Amino acid sequence: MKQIEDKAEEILSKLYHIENELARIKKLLGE
Amino acid sequence: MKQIEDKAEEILSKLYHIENELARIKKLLGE
Amino acid sequence: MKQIEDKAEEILSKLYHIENELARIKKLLGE
Amino acid sequence: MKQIEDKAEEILSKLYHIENELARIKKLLGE
Ligand SMILES: [Cl-]
Ligand SMILES: [Cl-]
Repeated sequence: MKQIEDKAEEILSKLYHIENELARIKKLLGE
Repeated sequence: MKQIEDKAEEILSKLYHIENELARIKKLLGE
Repeated sequence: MKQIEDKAEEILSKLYHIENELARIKKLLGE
Repeated sequence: MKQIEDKAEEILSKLYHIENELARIKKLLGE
């Protein structure tokens, strides 16, 4: 459970990374 | 635990957003 | 909990979708 | 529950794979 929250956090932190990599690809293609 | 269900919701919702990003990308590539 | 498993399943099913959309973009760019 | 922790692991691992896809993409775009 405290380990669950650690894994939740890693999961969110990967999910913002991915959002953000994707946002930068969309920006580039749209240039 | 509904804290854990809460987190799963928050997860999916991020994944929905990610899928919208990729729908924009795919259009910009004419898919 | 049975609802947790439902949300897990949706989460996996979005994650394979995303993997797969991404695999098809990589294929296209690499052509 | 370690079934739930198990699932979270399986989640992250998919997200790692997704990040590898996007590293290939980004290179193909010369980022
Ligand atoms: Cl939901
Ligand atoms: Cl892990």
